[PDB]
Amino acid sequence: TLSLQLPWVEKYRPQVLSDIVGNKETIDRLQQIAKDGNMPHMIISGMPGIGKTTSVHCLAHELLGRSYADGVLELNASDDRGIDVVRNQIKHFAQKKLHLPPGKHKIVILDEADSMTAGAQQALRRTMELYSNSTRFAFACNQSNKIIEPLQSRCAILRYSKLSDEDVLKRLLQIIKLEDVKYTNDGLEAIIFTAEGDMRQAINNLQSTVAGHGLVNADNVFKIVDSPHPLIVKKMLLASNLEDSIQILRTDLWKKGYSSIDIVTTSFRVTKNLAQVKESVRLEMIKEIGLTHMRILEGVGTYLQLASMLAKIHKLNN
Amino acid sequence: KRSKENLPWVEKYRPETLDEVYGQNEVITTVRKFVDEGKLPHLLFYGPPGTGKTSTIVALAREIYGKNYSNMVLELNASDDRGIDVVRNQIKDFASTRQIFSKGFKLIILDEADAMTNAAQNALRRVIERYTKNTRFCVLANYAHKLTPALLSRCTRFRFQPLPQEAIERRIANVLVHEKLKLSPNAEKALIELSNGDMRRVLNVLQSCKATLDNPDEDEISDDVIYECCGAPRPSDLKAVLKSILEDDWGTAHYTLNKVRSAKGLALIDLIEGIVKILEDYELQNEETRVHLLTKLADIEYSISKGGNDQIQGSAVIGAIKASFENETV
Amino acid sequence: RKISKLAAEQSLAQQPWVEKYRPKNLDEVTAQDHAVTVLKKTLKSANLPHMLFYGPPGTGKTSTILALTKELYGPDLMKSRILELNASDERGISIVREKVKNFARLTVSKPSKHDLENYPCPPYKIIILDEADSMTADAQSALRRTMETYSGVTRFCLICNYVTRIIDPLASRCSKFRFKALDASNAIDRLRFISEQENVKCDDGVLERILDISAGDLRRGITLLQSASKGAQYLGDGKNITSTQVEELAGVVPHDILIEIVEKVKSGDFDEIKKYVNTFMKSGWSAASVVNQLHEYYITNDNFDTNFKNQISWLLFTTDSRLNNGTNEHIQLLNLLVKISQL
Amino acid sequence: FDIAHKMLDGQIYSDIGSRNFTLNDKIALYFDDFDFTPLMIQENYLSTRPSVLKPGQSHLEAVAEAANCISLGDIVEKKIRSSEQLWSLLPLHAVLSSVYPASKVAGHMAGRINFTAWLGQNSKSAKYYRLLQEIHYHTRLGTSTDKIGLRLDYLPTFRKRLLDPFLKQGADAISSVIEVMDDYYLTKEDWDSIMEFFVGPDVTTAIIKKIPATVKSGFTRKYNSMTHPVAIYRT
Amino acid sequence: ASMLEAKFEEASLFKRIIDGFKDCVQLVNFQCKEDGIIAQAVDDSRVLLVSLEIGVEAFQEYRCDHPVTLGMDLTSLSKILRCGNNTDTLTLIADNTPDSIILLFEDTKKDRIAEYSLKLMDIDADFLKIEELQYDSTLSLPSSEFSKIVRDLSQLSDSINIMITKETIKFVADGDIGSGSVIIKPFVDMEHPETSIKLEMDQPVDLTFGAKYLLDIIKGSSLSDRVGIRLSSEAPALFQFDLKSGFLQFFLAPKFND
Amino acid sequence: MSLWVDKYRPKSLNALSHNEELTNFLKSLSDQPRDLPHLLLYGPNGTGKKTRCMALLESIFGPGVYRLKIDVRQFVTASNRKLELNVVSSPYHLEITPSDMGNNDRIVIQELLKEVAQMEQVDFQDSKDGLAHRYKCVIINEANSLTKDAQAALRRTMEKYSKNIRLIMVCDSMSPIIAPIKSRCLLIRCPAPSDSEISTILSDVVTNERIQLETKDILKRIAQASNGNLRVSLLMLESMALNNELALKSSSPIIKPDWIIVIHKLTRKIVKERSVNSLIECRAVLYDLLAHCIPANIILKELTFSLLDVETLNTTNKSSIIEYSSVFDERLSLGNKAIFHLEGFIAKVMCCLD
DNA sequence: TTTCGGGGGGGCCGGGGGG
DNA sequence: CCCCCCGGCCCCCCCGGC
Ligand SMILES: Nc1ncnc2c1ncn2[C@@H]1O[C@H](COP(=O)(O)OP(=O)(O)OP(O)(O)=S)[C@@H](O)[C@H]1O
Ligand SMILES: Nc1ncnc2c1ncn2[C@@H]1O[C@H](COP(=O)(O)OP(=O)(O)OP(O)(O)=S)[C@@H](O)[C@H]1O
Ligand SMILES: Nc1ncnc2c1ncn2[C@@H]1O[C@H](COP(=O)(O)OP(=O)(O)OP(O)(O)=S)[C@@H](O)[C@H]1O
Ligand SMILES: Nc1nc2c(ncn2[C@@H]2O[C@H](COP(=O)(O)OP(=O)(O)O)[C@@H](O)[C@H]2O)c(=O)[nH]1
Ligand SMILES: [Mg+2]
Ligand SMILES: [Mg+2]
Ligand SMILES: [Mg+2]
Repeated sequence: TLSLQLPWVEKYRPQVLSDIVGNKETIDRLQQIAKDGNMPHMIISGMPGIGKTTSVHCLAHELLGRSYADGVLELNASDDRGIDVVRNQIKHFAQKKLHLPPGKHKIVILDEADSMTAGAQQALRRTMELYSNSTRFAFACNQSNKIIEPLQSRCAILRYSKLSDEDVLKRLLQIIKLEDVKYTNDGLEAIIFTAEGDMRQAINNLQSTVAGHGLVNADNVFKIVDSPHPLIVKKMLLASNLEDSIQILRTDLWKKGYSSIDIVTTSFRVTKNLAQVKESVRLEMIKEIGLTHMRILEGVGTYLQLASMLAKIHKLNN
Repeated sequence: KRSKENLPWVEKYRPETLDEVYGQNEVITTVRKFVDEGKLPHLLFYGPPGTGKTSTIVALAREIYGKNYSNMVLELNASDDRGIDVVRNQIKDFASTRQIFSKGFKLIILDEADAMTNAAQNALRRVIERYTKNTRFCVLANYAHKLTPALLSRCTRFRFQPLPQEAIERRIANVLVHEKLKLSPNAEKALIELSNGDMRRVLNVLQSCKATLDNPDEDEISDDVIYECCGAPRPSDLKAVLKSILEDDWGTAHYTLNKVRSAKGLALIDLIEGIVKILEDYELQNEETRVHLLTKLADIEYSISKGGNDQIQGSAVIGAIKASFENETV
Repeated sequence: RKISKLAAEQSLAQQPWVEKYRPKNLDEVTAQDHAVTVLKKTLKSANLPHMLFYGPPGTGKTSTILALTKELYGPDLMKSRILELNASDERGISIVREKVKNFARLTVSKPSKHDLENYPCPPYKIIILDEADSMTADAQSALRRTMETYSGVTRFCLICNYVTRIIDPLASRCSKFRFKALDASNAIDRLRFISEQENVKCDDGVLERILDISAGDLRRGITLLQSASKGAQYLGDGKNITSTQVEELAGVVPHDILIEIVEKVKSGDFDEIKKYVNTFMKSGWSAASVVNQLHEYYITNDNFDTNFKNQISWLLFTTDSRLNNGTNEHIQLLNLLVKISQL
Repeated sequence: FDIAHKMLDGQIYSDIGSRNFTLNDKIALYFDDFDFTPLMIQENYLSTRPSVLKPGQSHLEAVAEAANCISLGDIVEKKIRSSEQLWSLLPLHAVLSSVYPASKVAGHMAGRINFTAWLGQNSKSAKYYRLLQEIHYHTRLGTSTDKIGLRLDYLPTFRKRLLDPFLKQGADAISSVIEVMDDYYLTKEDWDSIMEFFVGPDVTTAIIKKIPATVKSGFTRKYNSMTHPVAIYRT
Repeated sequence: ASMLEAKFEEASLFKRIIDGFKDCVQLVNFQCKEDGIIAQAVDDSRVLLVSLEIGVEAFQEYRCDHPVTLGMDLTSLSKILRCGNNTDTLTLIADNTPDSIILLFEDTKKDRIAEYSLKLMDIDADFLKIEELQYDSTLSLPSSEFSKIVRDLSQLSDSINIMITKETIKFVADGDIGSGSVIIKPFVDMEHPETSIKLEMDQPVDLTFGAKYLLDIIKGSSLSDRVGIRLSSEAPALFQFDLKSGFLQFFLAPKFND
Repeated sequence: MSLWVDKYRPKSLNALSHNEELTNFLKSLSDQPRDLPHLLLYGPNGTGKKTRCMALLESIFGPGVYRLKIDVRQFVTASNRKLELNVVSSPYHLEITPSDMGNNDRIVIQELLKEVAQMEQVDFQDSKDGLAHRYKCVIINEANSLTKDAQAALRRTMEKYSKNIRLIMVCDSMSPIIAPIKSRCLLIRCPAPSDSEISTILSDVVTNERIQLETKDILKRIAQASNGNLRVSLLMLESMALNNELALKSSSPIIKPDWIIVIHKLTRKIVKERSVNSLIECRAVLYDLLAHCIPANIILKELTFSLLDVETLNTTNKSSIIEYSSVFDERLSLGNKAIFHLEGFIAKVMCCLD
């Protein structure tokens, strides 16, 4: 078959600010800005798949209307964004003459701005300062720390928070109603649990489950979406007896095809984020895990090394 | 390249259709259903070496486009340049343009994407998003930690498990039929055991075994042939060595280890692996015995990985096992 | 000035014995039949797979691959059908992507009529990556699809001492061949043949002692035999070479010195052990040889209980591992002797 | 400086303080300047009054544990910057080099926080090694040793045969010094560098200063008023 | 040096043919048969296909005992070709099951001989027969005019939109600094037939193409003074340049309408 | 003039004094040098390894080996940095110390040594047999300081071009030499001279230089202070003669190097005071020692063996000290910044003593 | 400080085209 | 025959975890 079905992430991508779930206060602020205009330079930061690009595009559309094509300059990591681009194309766009209503400005949308080089960011400073009367800049990024301090000083900070399970369930229910998808409460709970606050991941998993099995229930959802291995690693590290930890390692991780490097890196991360355990114990476990990680990187990526790491961790915990 | 009979068995038996991929029934069924109704999403294939990921994606492309699939797909791997410039120009142009031959959608196969740079992966995000109406991406990986979370967020994940024994048996039967070979049940069991779920190992060992037989037509591949060609210890040798270590005194254990190793020139690392596998099933009253065994044997394995004195390493193995098992009394 | 070039046979006649007696064909490889038979069968099967030779030093891996290429192609067609890269050449990721790929994609060189009539001439070329364990992980990863895509005209040979240094995908792609250690049981015939060819006279068991001292390395044994032959020829007495002369040439500690060390350890006094070791290090004995001899003496002694041997085995393993990292021999030896004396 | 001050603060390592400033926060603090954080920690981990000592543990024991961890971290760093470029080990290097040793001696800074002194010492060592190499290859044709052997064995005798004559015979020993210099292809810069190498009770700065200026002027004049041989002929 | 032997009276012809598409593709498989030489290649992006055909009449002498496939790299072939002069005859020579191809430049008047050898490459790109397609529009125009239009409009934008409607051909570009539009109409002159603009329309068409691909395509204007463009809504655009005994064809896929 | 250690260095095999068995073995090797394998001379520092190598070369080729010249070779890295290597060469042999360029020593092996290896011998260097020499000799000093990559590069170079060159590697210890290189070489142990041989050499030097000695015992004492290092013994004799107006008395003291005195003072301080402030002062002393080209391994060895000679320590303290020394010597081998490991060792010793 | 590899930005050099 | 435009090397500088 040479035909494609449009992904539901694109088909049901919000087109207005009112269709975005989560971060209610920021969405209301953006709605007020759209109503009144005078949009300032802004930096929107947050975790993947929470509606940052969607928010920026919706704000630009509501602000500009018919003028969107002329008054919006969009650049992302897939386009050329070197110092020359900033110095020529962005400057030309900023200096461009464009008659707009008495409360609107041209918009430059720099998506994934955290990937831009230091030189381009430095060149953007006086460009933003001088042409603010007619042009405004909207950065979208995952890590606001990558944006240099002078640019942060020039922009309004908007830190997006993770989506609660309630909002994900609400959006999934809207999509299900619009698509007439047969489902069960347990299946939706499994999808939400596996998504971990990633709306895009949740929608993709729902669409894949519907396509592959039809009915959205726990069995089909877990068949399509594998249980995250970090939870398995956490269970392995928290086991009371060495035999149980070895059992988990051999059955749920090693026999499923997970590589030793992945297992050791996930163990390091989980141990780092193990608040239930005393910090000094966590540091000793990290020392052992690092020894094992160095051994694996050298080339000895065997099940015996991971078993020895588990044995040392249990000896420390005892 | 005069004929397909000149190719190594690992490549001469490469599946050409989705019906020739074994041990991945769930993934094959799901992808076949996706393609049948035109609901193919962006795909990720994560799995260990030699499980059938490249074979599966190539078979899927051939099924979608037919024999002339190479000209209608953009395949990139670790042997080709995949920098940020490549993503910006070549991948973008392929994704944004129509097919030359047909009017169908376009497929981009990023094999071994775990070797891609972070900048290229980041550049791929909006490329995947913008052109999803007419283009689809497939990613293949052995190590998931090398893939950025943004890329993983946009793909549907399929895990290729280590090949089950039944699938290996069926493929071995097909290969035996094609090659006009004979294999004993014990030889098949040993081959499956040493495969560790990798089909390439099975095929290479079978080719070596065929090369070993004086008369490949009349002769049959026995476990002895497999052990000789692979130069691996027999289960009886491992059992004898372990029994001597556990029961006999130091002199007798040293003599037995040396004699067993010198009988066929076995490697110490293979003996250590076999003994570890045997001891895994042992029921130990004290967990400290298991702790000592694992730690000391892992240390010895790491030391062997860098060379060193072989006799001292063997004595270390003997002493480590004896000391660890001394903790089962009190 | 200038010197007339020497003939191949004349030049080889005055080479070191290790190079002089390098195998010229697959039939001259001594104790690697389990793999040599498989390689030989490819002369007729003509379906040679990708090969990963791995083994300890001086076991016959490079010799085996060179002999196989010679037998497959012949003296005239070898050069056009072989691309060899080793640790003395740059092998970065860019090199793998460009040069190796370009050679792998080339059409095979046209065989001559004589070559076709005299040699099997398989329809593919060979890329040898000797000392492949020195290549980085990324460069190795760059070879994965090159190996499979162009397997119809190219085959790869990777040779190494440490198989763990090869990434798992490459090891999976290649057919593995382990080269066994060469000892007195499986390598005596070749050494005896070399000694007879060079007319070396030695006492009974001298060759066995040489092979035992070599500890799996036939190159070392041949070099030791050449040294002993040179000594005997210089002496001019005509007497047979003895095991004592071989041991002295090999740097083996005399038994009396080992017994003195054992007695000092038994005494247990730190000052005496330190003084004796300080005097001992002046002789220049290799620490590895001393550790090996001590291990042999202690493990095979019936006057020590199981616990003592259990502890001493781990002590010797730790000392050997530390020495393998290039540590100060004096400090490590003194520490080992003190720790043994405290058992 | 702020990173060193915060990482060595004992409050963040307490039961209550660890839940607010978590281990992830400390790793991020290291990643703020990974290049300089381990150096600052190694520089300032011996200048604190700890408040995290375990019952029965002295300050010296915790210092020794921190030093051991710092050595392990140095090994890890050497691994990172090798031909394999194992940058994925950077987080582990954060724990071994900064977080663990700091947690072992966390407390109140007993004095002013000092910038790392390792870089200046490294530059000085590189300069002195370059000078030693120059001297060694100037005297290679005469001596039989490596540069290390030249520094450890030859230099004291060269001092005895180069500096002592000035202090003992006054200005009448200039000829002997010049003869020795010529025999080993040594120049005036080589003489000064050699005199600059000695440590302990053999320091020559005060001794060189105490020499009468007339003797030094005469030595320079005599050296400049004659031809000398050249060891390495550059072309 | 007997299996395949082809002769070009002037080496400039083969050099110009190679330069016509050397910037589009890198690896090309030339298939030589008794009826002449053909070649088909696809660029790395898989957006442009180049198809070259040269008949026997283009050669002073041509002999090919059996069909032979030769895989070549374009930059190496061009580097070898540029060595020869414009007054020297060229000869392509290949043996049975060759591993290389020989290029011989001859100058009888000066008795000058120049031999070059190029190693062949194994390319698993089977010749894909391009089934003939009916096109909505077929327009033939001078090569210079098309090249000028492409060079002018490519400066403004990276995409060029071609519209064919009743007795009118429009080339449009829209970019950051402005837009450009060129309108041409059919016109025939008997005094200067070489400058005529010929248009045959069945259905109107409107297709967008990448500017870089058009810039590469126009490099074949040297081979022929006129260019024929065939456009259909359901087929890729076909740009053809006619040689004395052959042709060079560029099949360019249009951009997705979205 | 030239120091007595250099002035009286033997220049031939027949001129060697100590280790007659080694001299006979070297003569046997030089009897038929056409098929001489690669040589690896290992032994304690300052025993005469370089002297014996030069004597062997003289026996093989002739006195011309001692006519040495120095040239400079330029190398470029992947980063475009320019490095200079000082090459000591003679008409028959070439000497190199690749470790001079640190991690770039591999370059020397890949370009310089390979270039020399691919060049055949064409100059008519008539030998004792009657024909001309066919190979050149390459000496690698401080071969044990080479990086593993450089040794790997040497691996196949020594085999492919053995017909063109022969390698002689001199080392104070074989522990850092990788197994393949050792397999590729003929190992030669060079024992240190005995006390009597050192005394005889010193007496010959004294007679040649006309030095007044109250009794021969003084020389014996010098030998005892040398610990088998002949170069150190000769230099100490010259220093003592200069200090005592070319007249040695039974009461003349033994002169130690400045760094030895500093290390002994550091050992005394460590034994006396065990505190964090004392550790800071020890760090300052270590920095001073390192800044003046005192290798870290030498510092560690000297400090360990000075601590082990303290009469106030018991057996447990000495055992702990030697164990810590072994551990931190391994750490130094695998480490980059030596000061970290030295400070860790000192802290562990201080904890063990207290 | 810095042992590969990737990315970016700036400087010349030189082929080709135009007048 | 000479001048100008513009593609391609060449070099040098800077991250490298989440
Ligand atoms: N708050 C949201 N409400 C509704 N849909 C959402 C929301 N967030 C994400 N989605 C859905 O997921 C798709 C992708 O959302 P995006 O705005 O691209 O997330 P993102 O944070 O910009 O992703 P990154 O940071 O570039 S990885 C949208 O088209 C929506 O279909
Ligand atoms: N499921 C399978 N069924 C049949 N043959 C298989 C299967 N998997 C692997 N093989 C065989 O092993 C060879 C390699 O299979 P691949 O598809 O390349 O495995 P892979 O997972 O892509 O390896 P990596 O991840 O690149 S190391 C095939 O040509 C087959 O001959
Ligand atoms: N199996 C063997 N049969 C005969 N001679 C051997 C054999 N192995 C080693 N030798 C001898 O030792 C010399 C070196 O053999 P090699 O083939 O170079 O061993 P190697 O395994 O390749 O060494 P490495 O791994 O590079 S240290 C040969 O020239 C032979 O003279
Ligand atoms: N008289 C005499 N002096 C020797 C002999 N061997 C070495 N020496 C002296 O000892 C010095 C040091 O020898 P050297 O080879 O440089 O030491 P090594 O290379 O570190 O082993 C030399 O300068 C000689 O003067 C010998 O056999 N006889
Ligand atoms: Mg986004
Ligand atoms: Mg694959
Ligand atoms: Mg080899």
